[PDB]
Amino acid sequence: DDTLSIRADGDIARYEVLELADPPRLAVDLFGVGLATRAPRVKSGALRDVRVGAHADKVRLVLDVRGTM
Repeated sequence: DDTLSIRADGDIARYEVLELADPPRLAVDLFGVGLATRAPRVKSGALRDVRVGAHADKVRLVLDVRGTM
């Protein structure tokens, strides 16, 4: 209730975090990562929900929110 913690364990990482609105979202981009089946352990950290993808970079994690953070 005080705060939800999202933990990503790996060798890296360079990251960037930013916000989006309509709907309110928090987005993290991780570099030096290729998307993998372990991405599902990500379900632990939603966020109304969490979606993850990649575009020949660079993985993007998107957290829809239930309240301003």
